[PDB]
Amino acid sequence: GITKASLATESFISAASFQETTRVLTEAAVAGKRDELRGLKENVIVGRLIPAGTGYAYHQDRMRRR
Amino acid sequence: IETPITANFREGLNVLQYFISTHGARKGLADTALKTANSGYLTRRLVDVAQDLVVTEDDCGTHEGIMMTPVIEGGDVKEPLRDRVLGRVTAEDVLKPGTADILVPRNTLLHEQWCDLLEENSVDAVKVRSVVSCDTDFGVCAHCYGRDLAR
Amino acid sequence: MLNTCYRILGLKPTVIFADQIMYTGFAYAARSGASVGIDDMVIPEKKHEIISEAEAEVAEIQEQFQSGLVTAGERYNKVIDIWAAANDRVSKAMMDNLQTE
Amino acid sequence: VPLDGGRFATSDLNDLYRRVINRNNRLKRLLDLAAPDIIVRNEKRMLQEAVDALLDNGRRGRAITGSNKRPLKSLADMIKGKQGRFRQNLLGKRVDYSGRSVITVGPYLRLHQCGLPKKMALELFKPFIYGKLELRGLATTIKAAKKMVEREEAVVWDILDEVIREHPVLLNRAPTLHRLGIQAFEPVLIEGKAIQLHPLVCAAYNADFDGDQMAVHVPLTLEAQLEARALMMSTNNILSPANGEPIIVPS
Amino acid sequence: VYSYTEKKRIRKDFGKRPQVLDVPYLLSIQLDSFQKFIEQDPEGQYGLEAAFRSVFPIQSYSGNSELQYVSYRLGEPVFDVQECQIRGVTYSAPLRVKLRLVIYEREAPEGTVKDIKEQEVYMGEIPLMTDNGTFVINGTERVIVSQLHRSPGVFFDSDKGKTHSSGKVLYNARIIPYRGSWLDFEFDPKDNLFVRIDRRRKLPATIILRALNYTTEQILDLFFEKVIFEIRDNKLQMELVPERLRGETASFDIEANGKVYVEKGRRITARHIRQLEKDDVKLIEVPVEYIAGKVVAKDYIDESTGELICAANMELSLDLLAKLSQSGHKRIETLFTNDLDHGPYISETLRVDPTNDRLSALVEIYRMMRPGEPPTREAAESLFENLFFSEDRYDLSAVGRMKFNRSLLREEIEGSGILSKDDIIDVMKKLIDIRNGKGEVDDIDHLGNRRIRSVGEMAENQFRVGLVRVERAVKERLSLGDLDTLMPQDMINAKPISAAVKEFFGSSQLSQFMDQNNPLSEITHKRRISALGPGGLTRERAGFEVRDVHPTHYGRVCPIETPEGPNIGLINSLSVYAQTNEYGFLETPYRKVTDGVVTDEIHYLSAIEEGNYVIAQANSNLDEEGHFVEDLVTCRSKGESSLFSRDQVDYMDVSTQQVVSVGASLIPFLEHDDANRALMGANMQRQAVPTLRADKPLVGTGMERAVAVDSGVTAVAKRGGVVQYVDASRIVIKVNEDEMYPGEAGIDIYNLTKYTRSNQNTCINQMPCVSLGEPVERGDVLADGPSTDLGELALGQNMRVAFMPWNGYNFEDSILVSERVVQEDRFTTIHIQELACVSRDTKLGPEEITADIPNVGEAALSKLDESGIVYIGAEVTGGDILVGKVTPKVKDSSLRVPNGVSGTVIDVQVFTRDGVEKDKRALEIEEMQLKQAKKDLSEELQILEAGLFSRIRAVLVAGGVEAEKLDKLPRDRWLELGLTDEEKQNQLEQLAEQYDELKHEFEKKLEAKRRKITQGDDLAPGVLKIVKVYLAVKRRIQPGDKMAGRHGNKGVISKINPIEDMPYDENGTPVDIVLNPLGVPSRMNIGQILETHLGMAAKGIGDKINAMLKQQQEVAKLREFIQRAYDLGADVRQKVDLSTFSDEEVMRLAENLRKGMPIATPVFDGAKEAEIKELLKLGDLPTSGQIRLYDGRTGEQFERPVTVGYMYMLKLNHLVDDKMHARSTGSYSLVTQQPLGGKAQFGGQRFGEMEVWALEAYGAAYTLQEMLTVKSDDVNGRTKMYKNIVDGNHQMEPGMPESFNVLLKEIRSLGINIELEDE
Amino acid sequence: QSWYLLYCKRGQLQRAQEHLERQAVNCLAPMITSEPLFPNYLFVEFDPEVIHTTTINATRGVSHFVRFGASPAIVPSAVIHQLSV
RNA sequence: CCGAGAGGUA
DNA sequence: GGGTATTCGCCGTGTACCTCTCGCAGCCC
DNA sequence: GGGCTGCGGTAGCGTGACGGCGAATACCC
Ligand SMILES: [Mg+2]
Ligand SMILES: [Zn+2]
Repeated sequence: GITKASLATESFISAASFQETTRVLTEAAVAGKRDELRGLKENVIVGRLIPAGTGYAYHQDRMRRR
Repeated sequence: IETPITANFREGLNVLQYFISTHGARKGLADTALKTANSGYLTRRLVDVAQDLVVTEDDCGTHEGIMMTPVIEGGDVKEPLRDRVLGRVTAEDVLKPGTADILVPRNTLLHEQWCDLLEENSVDAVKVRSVVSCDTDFGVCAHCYGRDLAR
Repeated sequence: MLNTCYRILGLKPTVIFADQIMYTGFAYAARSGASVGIDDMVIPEKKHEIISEAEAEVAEIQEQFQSGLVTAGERYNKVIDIWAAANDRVSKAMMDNLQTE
Repeated sequence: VPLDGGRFATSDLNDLYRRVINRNNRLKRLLDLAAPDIIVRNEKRMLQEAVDALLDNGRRGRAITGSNKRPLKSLADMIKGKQGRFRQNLLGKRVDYSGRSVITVGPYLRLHQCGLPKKMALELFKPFIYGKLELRGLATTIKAAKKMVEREEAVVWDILDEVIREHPVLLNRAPTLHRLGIQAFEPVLIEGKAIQLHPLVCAAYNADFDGDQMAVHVPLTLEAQLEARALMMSTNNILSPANGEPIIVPS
Repeated sequence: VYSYTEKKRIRKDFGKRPQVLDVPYLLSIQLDSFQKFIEQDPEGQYGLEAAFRSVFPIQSYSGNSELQYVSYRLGEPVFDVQECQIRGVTYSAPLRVKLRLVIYEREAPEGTVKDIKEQEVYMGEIPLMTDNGTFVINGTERVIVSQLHRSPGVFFDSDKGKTHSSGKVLYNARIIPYRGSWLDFEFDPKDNLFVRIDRRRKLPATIILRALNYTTEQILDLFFEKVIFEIRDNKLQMELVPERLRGETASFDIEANGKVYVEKGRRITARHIRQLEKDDVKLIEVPVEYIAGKVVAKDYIDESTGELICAANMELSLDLLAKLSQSGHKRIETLFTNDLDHGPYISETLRVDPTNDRLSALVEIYRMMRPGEPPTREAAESLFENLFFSEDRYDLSAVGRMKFNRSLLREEIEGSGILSKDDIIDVMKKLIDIRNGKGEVDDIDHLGNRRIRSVGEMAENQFRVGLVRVERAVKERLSLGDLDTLMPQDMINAKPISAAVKEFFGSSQLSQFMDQNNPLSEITHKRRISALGPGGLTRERAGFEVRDVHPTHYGRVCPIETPEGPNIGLINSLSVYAQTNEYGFLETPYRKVTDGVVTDEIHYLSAIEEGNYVIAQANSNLDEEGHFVEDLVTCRSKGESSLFSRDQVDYMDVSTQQVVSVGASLIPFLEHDDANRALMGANMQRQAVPTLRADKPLVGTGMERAVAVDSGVTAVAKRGGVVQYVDASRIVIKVNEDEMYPGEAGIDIYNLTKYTRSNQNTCINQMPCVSLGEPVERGDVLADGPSTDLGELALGQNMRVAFMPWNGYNFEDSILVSERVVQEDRFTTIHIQELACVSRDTKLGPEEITADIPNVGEAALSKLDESGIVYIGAEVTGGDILVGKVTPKVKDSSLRVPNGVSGTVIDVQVFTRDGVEKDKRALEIEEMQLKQAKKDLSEELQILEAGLFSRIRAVLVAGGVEAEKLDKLPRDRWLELGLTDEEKQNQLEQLAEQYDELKHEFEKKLEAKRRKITQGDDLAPGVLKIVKVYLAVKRRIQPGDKMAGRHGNKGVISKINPIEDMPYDENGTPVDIVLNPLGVPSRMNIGQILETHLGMAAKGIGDKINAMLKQQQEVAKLREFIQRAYDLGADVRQKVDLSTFSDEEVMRLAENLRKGMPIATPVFDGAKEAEIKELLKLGDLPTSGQIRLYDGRTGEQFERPVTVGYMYMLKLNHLVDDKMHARSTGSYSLVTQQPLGGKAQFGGQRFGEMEVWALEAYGAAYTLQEMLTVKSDDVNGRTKMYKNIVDGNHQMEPGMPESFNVLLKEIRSLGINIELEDE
Repeated sequence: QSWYLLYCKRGQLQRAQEHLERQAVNCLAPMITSEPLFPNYLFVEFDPEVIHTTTINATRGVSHFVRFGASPAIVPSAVIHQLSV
């Protein structure tokens, strides 16, 4: 279901901007999880270009130049 | 209530009829003013489950897609096929209903001209590409979505 | 109309034609003088006889209820059915009396 | 920070940290003095509950409180909830170069432009006017230009009509539900104090005129002016994205 | 006959039904409640005497001293209400309580005390109520709103569906005390009975029976009836009363008297019960399989061996019968456990019970209640005997005992406040009966089950909290008391009572700030019934049914005036005629109907009485005798509106206004509006601003008079008589002799309240509406308040409105307004702003209020005086300087006018702490206020002395009269003329005592007012002097304001047209305001059209009278036309007696009618349509209500004639230059570097979450990037961006938001290591 | 009569000990030399049948018992003996 | 310029 | 020993704005 | 005057939301 599916994501900021932050941050902390940003709300949190709209060319460029 | 409100608004409502009317209208105001919270929380859960999915290819390279038929509950045919297969790219090439003809090819967007040539031939159901059958890792390819819808 | 203009002639004639639609609609609605009065809501002449026929029908059903011929749920169902039928007849009376007066 | 007066309105975290440090100093002194077992068990237990109350208050039995019976807000309550950092300061932010007023009709407009008052226009476009005033040569420093627009002389209105001209703004009705509730217009200056909004566009915003209010936002940079003209302009949103039906239907 | 301001402008009153009961005083809830709280009422109920007779006499724990009570009193307030609002003190009274300490010797329960002492001690100050129903708490004027809460007494609630997920109903039963512990009984799906106390853990309920010293056999005696098995000749026969076989299957052979009655297999019918009762069948022989499932009732022991056979509540088997049969117990009592009716719920609960005796029952209850601490005999017994059974901590009140005896069908209604054994047992029995089928549940929305708290009850409960704290303090001091060296203020303390009662009147959920912008809004915030508050439900949780209207609201709560939004139906407003019951319920009037003739006697009912009777409808046609003219009439029996016979009814509704409230019965043509638009219309009608020129609704309901009088905004005359003097400041009324006291010669001096601040920054102002030398009667009005016109109620103004689309400028709900509306200042309202400037005491030195300011010039000090404060009357704009205040570092911290406002300084008040010396303007205003007070007390003395000397002239007409010798020596010695030894010399002595009392009182009040001005005022600790400046902006009307009618037709005024472009009719007059017809078919508020046509007819009569009086005619033709205008049509109540208006009161009436003849269209008995047409035929207007209109632009006719009329349109206080705001770069917050929020803080717009999702929905990646990084948060980004803009380079250097680094430090300040990885 | 611990209110150990001396409850708190050697802790001796723990908890100056769980802590008599310094 | 309480607009 | 099945206890419950008051007393150290 | 601190008392205050879901545990093998 949609709230169990958005809280079970491979990106803990996406699952922490949404409902309960305690459960998700302890799960991510004891798992040692890492957030390869790669979505819209991680980049709205961290303050950069959205990887969808005009910023999709910027993220193509950055993903190409690694 | 077994006794109706026989008076309209041009004639005057008396007291009891207006009080029954206020039952019926207070229920509607309470429903809207409490319904809006669930509507907003539904939009929040939906944009946080979506949140990631970006059109990131041009063809996933598949042949699978759902079978769009017109929907029929048991009364007259409710939503026609031209409402469901308007601007969605077909999965395999639709056979013309006569015999084994290539009526439309297998990767054509069905805009209004194609849908009119579908309605003239009375096409049964179209196997069309759906987003849930898209083979793209981390996103949806450009054909399995469909038409832009405002472009 | 605006949808067929957008499908045939594209975006720019549809934008300028949406504006010209809005301008000519406002201008001739101003020239129309389309008010609303108390006389515009035409009461059906057949409305009072429909209500009296429904009152005679509920009188028959309650006279059966005093003599116990029918059940209570069937009485409630018969009263809601005749008031739904009388409501539809009053709506058809006023709708003829407005749509072709 | 102190409020208006002579006393300091202290935060809740200072109460939590000050309690943990008071208890920790007491526990160090008791382990200096070699108190018996039950004293240092209560002392370490009060420190445990103090730390557990600092981190996530109220997850243990009934939450501590300073004034008056309301519990005080801890670190996890600075993160979680509707008013944490995610939902209140990182996903939604308060925004400069922005304005807000009551809307009204103005049916003379073309549907790519909206009316915008002169007072709001001179307040939202203060840096562009400052650039034009030191670029034409009517103000040497920036203090001279700020005095000029604080006085509102006769020459800054031509400057304002020369910063408006091809610069879109984002109008926004306050319950934005879908993407047609943020649309970009070109301003036309209004003698008045009310945003004049083209009527057809109202059916997109769900905006009647019974007391509604809208916010204006200014695209500062150049890529944002081009995004307002090329993606978010009101001429570009004539079909609803939910279907194929036109959203600029005459109401 | 009429009073003299009734003959000024008598409103044409439609309305056919004769009213029998006039409208009660609309503020009687607040006033009767608080008059109950403070009143010297012997026999103790209710009031402060109940509090003192509960808490006193205090005796300590055998300390041989017992402080007792005598009497209490409230002294004068030291500050009258006006100077109390000005200065900021509470409007309170000191509570002088006499206390009598008597102190005993050793061994004196009966012995005489060794010493007494007694004094009038001082505890607290209680805030008195102003005469209009308001408090003045700290300068501001607040209102306590009456709560609506669940009554004390038992409630049988069901919760039928949601629990158990199996469709099995439960049945709980809550005994709600007024004060104390809550006791609930509840079933569980295993059909076992459970008790819980105060929503704690769940105990099986019969343990509370085992706590009341009941053994198991007594409990089984209570909840079960016995079936008797007699050991007999064979197989242990049965006594069988045939009632017990009702509806069960015959398991065995039913035979007796040598005759087979009922065989095995068929169910036992009631005919078989009749056969067994006719055949007299009691004793029948049973098989052994019948007793093999039954349960024993009492205990039995084997007699010879001396041990137990079976315990009570034990099921029986065959070997158990072999045990008990051989012992010698011949009678066997079994429990009849009927599966249909008489269920075995108590017995199975006894099987669940882990306890056996009373002591273990109390130990288990004590382990439930206060867990952990070791249960003891004394501790558990004291706990359970003070849970419900002591007068201290558990008290069902009189309301609770009435509901408790009424829900159990007891006979009595008065009893003791505590419970007993029998009460708990009766609640359990009624709950079991409801489970069995007989009796039913109660609903919670039923207003017979829903009490009202009011001001006196809530303040009395808080005062009782303060008194039990002060009695615990008195018990503290007395056992430590040494005698005789203390007198009763070392024991008692005025601090906790004052602290508690100011806690309630200051910071509570119901003592709230008064909506004061309107006489309607004052009088409908005082009549408010809130479901919220302490002990009630909350806004964000519940619910659906408590937000909904229940059929007991008819005549108690308004159905349609409830605020839309988050709290709908929690903030109900009280009806027009609804009083409050003695117990606090809502009782409404009805007319007692003994037989066919409906009697004019009234009789009040509540909802637990309205159900039993049959109550008629307000408008049912009855002619000349009270007989219902039909043989059948619509009534309502038990909340069900149904049609009943002519002669069955017991009550009738009193009047047809009585369903709705005083907000929504001012709406004419209410019965034609929809319910939704009547709700929006009443809720906006509360919000109207008072215009500068008040203007008399042409289409009113006649309830304007009662609202404008009963809300105390007009200066209603106390004693009638003749006007002696009228000024805009004061009105001096000479009193007629019949209403005038023998001593205290006396003339009434009404001080009017001129231009001052309301609570919503509007202007409350009173203007005299009586001339000089004009008769007024008692109860008549003298000064018109805000939004009043000759004693009526004028919220908005009446304007000529056309219904048509006009070139799109009134598109959705907008409103297009001529220039004649804005030229006449006929909405130009007056707002007043208070602005404070405070000289606080800071380090390095205080802050001066000097004139000299660093870094100003002549343009600052040109408006500021010798002392620095602005002059009175100086027109200021934004960015000006009002009070010069400097801070030595020296930095400018002067008071400056806020951005965007203008105005005129109407008043400057200066408050100074006693000890800080005075700048010279403080002495100027001090001497001005001093001379003003000396002048006004001299005016009181001189004008009252003029009235006293006029009475001396009136008495000296006879009795040795000396006419010429009267005025030879002056007016002081008229007592020493010739007069005999009679009561006229007594009356001269009376007036001499009056004047000498006036001399002494004038001197002492003059000197005391000198002291009360000259002293320093109580300020905050840290502030030295506070200068308050009162601006008064005058806001006109402009594109963007909000106007609305009374029907729910909202509008934002869009274009302010010139006069020429307006749609003019062929007579030449432009129309004033154009509305839009498209709102009317959808929003089904058709009442605004009938208001439009009837207002058109009203101004048609006004134009006709204006022609007959301008083109001036002798008064015969005017009185003939006025008589035709007041007769007009059907059978009405008004007619007029017009030929008794002395040939001048016709003319003054016709002077006050030339702006339009005012028409009362009452609420549900209003004007019919044929009377609107007939009144439009009396005026020379077209009958359809519609005139052909030309266009001002093109000069050519609008096709299809349009509607023009007069609608009463209001200006709501949502003005556009309080909403307009913009921010480029202002101040920034501190914890997260984002802009501030609001308008008073110069802050920017919250670009919230759904706007971010809307920008993600487009491709706006760069717009969003500057929307959350540069414009909002990143400090390096925004300073580089401001410099990049002003260089001419639109380019952002983004960086990282600061609030995300705040997030990193708050997450990292846990045990969490969050980082930022590789480049 | 078994020994319990009481945490008193801060800076009210004198008043708490005064009220518990007016009751029949033994108090014990070491004075260091004059401030107490321990903080607001205090040792009481009573019996829960003679004077109940709720009456002890509702005494002027007593904040709470050292509980650790449901029931208040019994401190052993070797500890109370070894506070005889 | 942070929190709480009350009220209101859409 | 583990399989149902009940109970407990944590999650969540719309957006934007406007106005107002009120925000430590006790205090024995 | 002051540090600090969670109530003020020789107890009991609490009491009008509702659902979903997952772990903890009870009852019955
Ligand atoms: Mg609206
Ligand atoms: Zn695909």
